[PDB]
Amino acid sequence: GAKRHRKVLRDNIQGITKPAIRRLARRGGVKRISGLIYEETRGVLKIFLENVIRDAVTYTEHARRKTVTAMDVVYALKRQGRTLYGF
Amino acid sequence: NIQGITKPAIRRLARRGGVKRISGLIYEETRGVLKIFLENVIRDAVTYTEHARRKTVTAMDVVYALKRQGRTLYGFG
Amino acid sequence: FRPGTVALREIRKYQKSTELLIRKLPFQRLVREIAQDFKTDLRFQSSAVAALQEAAEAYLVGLFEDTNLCAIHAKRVTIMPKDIQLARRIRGER
Amino acid sequence: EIRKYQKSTELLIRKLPFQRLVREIAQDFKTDLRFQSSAVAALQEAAEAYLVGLFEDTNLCAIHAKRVTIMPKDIQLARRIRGER
Amino acid sequence: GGQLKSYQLKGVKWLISLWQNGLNGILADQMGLGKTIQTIGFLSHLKGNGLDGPYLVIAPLSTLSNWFNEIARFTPSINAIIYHGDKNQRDELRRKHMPKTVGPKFPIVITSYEVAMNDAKRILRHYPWKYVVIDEGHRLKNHKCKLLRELKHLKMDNKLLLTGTPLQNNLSELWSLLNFILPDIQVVSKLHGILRPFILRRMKCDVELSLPRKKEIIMYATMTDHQKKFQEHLVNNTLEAHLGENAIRGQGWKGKLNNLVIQLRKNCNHPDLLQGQIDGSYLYPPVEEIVGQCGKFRLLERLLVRLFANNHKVLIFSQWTKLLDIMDYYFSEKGFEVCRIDGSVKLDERRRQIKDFSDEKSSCSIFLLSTRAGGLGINLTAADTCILYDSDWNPQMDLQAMDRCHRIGQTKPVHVYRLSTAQSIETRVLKRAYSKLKLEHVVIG
Amino acid sequence: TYKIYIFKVLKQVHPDIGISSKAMGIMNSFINDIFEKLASESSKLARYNKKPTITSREIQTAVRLVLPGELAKHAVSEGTKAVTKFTSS
Amino acid sequence: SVETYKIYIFKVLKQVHPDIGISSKAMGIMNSFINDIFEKLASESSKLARYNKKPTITSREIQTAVRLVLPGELAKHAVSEGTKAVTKFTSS
Amino acid sequence: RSSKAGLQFPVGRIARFLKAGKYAERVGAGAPVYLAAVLEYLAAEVLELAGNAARDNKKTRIVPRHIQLAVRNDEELSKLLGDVTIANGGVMPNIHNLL
Amino acid sequence: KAGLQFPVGRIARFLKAGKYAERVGAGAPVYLAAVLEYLAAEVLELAGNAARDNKKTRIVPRHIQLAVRNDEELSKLLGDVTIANGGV
DNA sequence: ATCTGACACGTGCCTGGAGACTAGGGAGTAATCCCCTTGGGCGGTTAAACGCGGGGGACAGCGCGTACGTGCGTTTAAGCGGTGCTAGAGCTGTCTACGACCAATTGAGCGGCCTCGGCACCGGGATTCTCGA
DNA sequence: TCGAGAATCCCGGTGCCGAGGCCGCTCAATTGGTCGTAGACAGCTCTAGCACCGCTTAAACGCACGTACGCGCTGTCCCCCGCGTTTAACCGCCCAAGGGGATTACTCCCTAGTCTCCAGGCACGTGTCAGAT
Repeated sequence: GAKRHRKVLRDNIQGITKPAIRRLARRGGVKRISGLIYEETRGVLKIFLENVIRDAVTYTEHARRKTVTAMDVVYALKRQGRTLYGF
Repeated sequence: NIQGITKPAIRRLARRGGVKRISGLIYEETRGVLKIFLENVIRDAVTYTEHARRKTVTAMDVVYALKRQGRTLYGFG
Repeated sequence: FRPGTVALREIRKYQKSTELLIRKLPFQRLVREIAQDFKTDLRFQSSAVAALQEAAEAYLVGLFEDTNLCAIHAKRVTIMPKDIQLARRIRGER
Repeated sequence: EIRKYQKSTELLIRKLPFQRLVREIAQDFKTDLRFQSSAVAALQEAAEAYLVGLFEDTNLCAIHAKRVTIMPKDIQLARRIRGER
Repeated sequence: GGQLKSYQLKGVKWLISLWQNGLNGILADQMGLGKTIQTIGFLSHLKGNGLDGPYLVIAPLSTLSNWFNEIARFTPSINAIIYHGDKNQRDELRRKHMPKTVGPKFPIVITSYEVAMNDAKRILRHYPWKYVVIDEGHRLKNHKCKLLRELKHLKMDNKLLLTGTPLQNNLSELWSLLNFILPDIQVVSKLHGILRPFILRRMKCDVELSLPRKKEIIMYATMTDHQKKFQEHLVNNTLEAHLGENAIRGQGWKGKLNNLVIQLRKNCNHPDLLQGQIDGSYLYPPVEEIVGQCGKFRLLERLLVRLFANNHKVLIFSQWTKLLDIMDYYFSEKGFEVCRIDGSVKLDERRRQIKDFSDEKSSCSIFLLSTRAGGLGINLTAADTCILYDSDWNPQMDLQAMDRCHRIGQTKPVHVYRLSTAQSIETRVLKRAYSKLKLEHVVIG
Repeated sequence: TYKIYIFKVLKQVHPDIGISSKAMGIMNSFINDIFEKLASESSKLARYNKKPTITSREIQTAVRLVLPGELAKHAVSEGTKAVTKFTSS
Repeated sequence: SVETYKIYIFKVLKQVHPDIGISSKAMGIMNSFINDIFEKLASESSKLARYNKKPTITSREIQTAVRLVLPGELAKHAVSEGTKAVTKFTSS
Repeated sequence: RSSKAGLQFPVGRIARFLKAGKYAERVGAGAPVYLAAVLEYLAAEVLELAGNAARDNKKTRIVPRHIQLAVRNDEELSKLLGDVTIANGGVMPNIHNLL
Repeated sequence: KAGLQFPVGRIARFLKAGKYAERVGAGAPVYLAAVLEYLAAEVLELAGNAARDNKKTRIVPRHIQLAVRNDEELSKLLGDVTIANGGV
């Protein structure tokens, strides 16, 4: 119940919660983590994802389709050096 | 013949990279990392050569190997 | 307990498990948002988002191990942003 | 001396030493082999380039630890992140 | 005689006759004086002759509380337990009763659809259940619902289904149920041969007096020129550009697929829904007169000014919650005091709001109220007029709403104003909901 | 090989400059390498996807999947213009 | 409808470790590992054909492709397993 | 043909794939045999290492966690899958002396 | 042939040879020519401009290297090139 | 000012271009049907947010000593030039012995259908690992 | 030190569900003549790679000497961690009428490869004229 204020929504990126970055770090062997780390991990996730999704959306359109299948993602990764077994 | 990569040369290369003050144990390490690189490229080259029934490492053999390892080399052929 | 002993507890359990972190719904929102830019009007199968998530987690774990190495090199135990900036510069990533 | 070699495009190792090493390390894979005088040149160019990059990343790795004197730990931290033997 | 009273007893007699034939039936008395009282009757009729045996009764939660309370009737002999919650149930799992022995001790098992579904394992072990009784049959109207799959794992030697609205959507819900009640199971008469033996729908003929007769009237509105422009741009795929000229906070959330029936309904509700979602415009339409660009909004306003001429309290319903929000914004700017209970609001919070709305003293006439809201027992008989600002594909839902104010305690005669717009999908939907009421009206025959 | 054309492209962009002999070599090598990358990519995109032909569409996807960044966004425009002129004429 | 080496990957397992199961979702990796190694070798050997300007992918080529993909001592023991087999196939 | 040689993998199926994969115009006769004999060797190695892994965890069946571990452990098979990310395979334990 | 400087015919022939696929369309030779031409033009421009800084009237291997190194796009396509007789 | 690269006109030879078939993959269409659409309901329950100490930790300053850079006079040995010698790269011509292809033949392995043992789960009991004083 | 207590670690017993099992059937892998063509290989020419000599001089080497940097040690104070409590966080299951899907199998057409002739570009040959070593 507001005036100009409508109904706001957070950034889909803020969805990656600080607790989840910490859990990914501890599996990497880290011990004490800083506070300026979280706003840094988010950017590097975003860049990776942007290069992969771009290739998948390309591989799709060429098939005249409009759905990104698993096989489109597996090829993008292989073009980038990372190979995923199991789909 | 690896002691012919003498102390002054390593130093010159290091000033191309940006280094300022070299230590005293850096030389042996350099001499090892050169050897590994040279040993990989040459193996691939000799393979390519033999595959062509020759006895002369030659044009486009080295280039092809260096490409194989992520190092395209324009020119030299 | 004394700070640091429950932390070494966590670096053991998670390295032994193979169960995925990151809630499934938030990642799927993020990918879609990132996608409305390259091509407007596009749908995603489920398996695709699954694969994408698996890959991302691996990437981040690797980055996190090399950023720990870099920190130790400077005689610390806290990993700071400069270590993320040094590691990526040596690996070539944009 | 930093400035001088940053403007030049000349070779920094001598010629024949590089030839001998490359002939020997081949010997282990194949005995009695020949080498066009252009091959040994390509091999030198490439090697010299490689070493300059390694050194440029080792310098970065030292500035990290607040030194200015490169040390063997640095070369190693560089050749590990970059994924090498 | 010698037991209970009228509008019942024969219902227990039907149940006992079913017991004799052992066939399983679907009592469907009009939603009036019966249900809980009649449900226990038959089992209570087991009394001495049969208080021993597995007895199960699945129902929502409010319904669970109610059944339990009612079981405190004449002859409090047989025991009962509300197997509710999780882990706390674990402690009562064995404490409440023995795994197999059922003397007079066995307390009636009263569970919910979640509990029943999530941990059927626990109850799977129990003996062939004498009578499993499912309060709201509509829950099983889909033949692929996971509850149905988990409900077959139970070893049931008898079944029973309580409902008041057997069919709502189409005939396939009758088909899925009939597999449940009877696995074995011009043309209108032929159907009535199969269904006469089991179905027992006693009308509100037995319990008359439904308060002053209600009036349901449809008052159309004329789609304005700003909505027509939006609709054509949406007839094809052009709405985005005509609105993408500013592209603030993304050019129309860079993307628009949707289904024509609901993107054009959203328009016919209020064009702001599209505009807000397309351009960032963090500020609501402040002209407070651009809210008046919607024809249906303007017909609501005038209706309401004429209904304040008398002040009798109104009721407003909608399908979504963005639209109720726009309405609230609009009225709050003028200054009206509003109360609102959608699904987003909490339970105890919404119960006090009613207790205040229902305050004989309080006079916040405008009460916003979603349609699918679970607040049936809201009972705000203080209000006298219901305005269905939208339609509903399943007509029964609307009917429930009608009940929410047309219930006991409404002395003042009630009107209903189903607003709509001509030359659009709103008129299409009205025809659909009308043919669904007709599908159930010939069945009432 | 491509000497004449690379000599021609230079005369058009920088009307008054020349080019040494070692430079021409580098340039020809570059052109040949781009060609090979582009063509290999196009072929692979055809073995899979089950097709015996390498049409224009595959030359475009290949250009998008290998030319990095805006550099591609232009090359695509440049190629579309030239195939349009050729087809219409 | 979907060709796979599952049948043969379970025969080799039995031969190597007699009493150990493999489980599904685990041969979904072993099949992929084989298909990928096939692809790499064949592609290398084609490039090695188109390069040497011959229209035939023969044994010599497959061997020089093995020597360049499979890394290290694997090569040696693969090369042997393979050559052994070609001589054997020859005297049939 | 698989029989004439001691191979267990299918020679014919590999030959067909090579001929139908547009890998070249004319495949020879020995190329299908050699390829089969190398593929078999590689698989045997990986499987043999993975099997040694399971018994340790006290299980008699292999799971992706085992193959990952085996690959990571051995040097050559690692230089080979230098970037591969096996699904649901976890990581190899590693806590430094900084403790 | 009709529109560009590069040899649409020869490019086509090279596609027929090398057996990249069974059939080659008609537009396929035309498009590639244009892309290669654009790419060469960009590089030749920056190098000459590089030479316009050094004021050298003749483009030499060093200039090409310098140009490739500076521009943010070419540095990415040309990731690790080591131009013969050049330097950092 | 000059020696080193340019830069320019010609022979011809080798390409492209043009004109046509029979072929034959691709653009067009219809179909079925099944995962995929925007907006809401209610009930779970486990993860995430917040606040508060307090113990770490990171950081800055200072001092000693040792290992690095610079300088100068020997001493290597690389570079150049010239001479001699032959291995082997490169190319040509013959003729066969590995290949493709077609057709007749049919058993190996493949989609869907069985079953039961090892593996996930533990609760109960039992054992070692912090920590604090 | 030594315990006090908390995380860690077994035994069974549980189901109980996926890892092995079997089985006709289809199509795909064999086996036999052709059917040429692609392969080896024998032989010749002449380029360029290797070996070796003598001389000049530039780069490498060794040793002395000074001082800047690296490393240990200390003290202050910021900010990260662990715990308990209160909110969100997700995840499940349901509406209902729509489409979006994408896959398969339907059908002919215009353009690929194919010839075939015939043009005139380009690779290579040659004379000029400068510009940066």
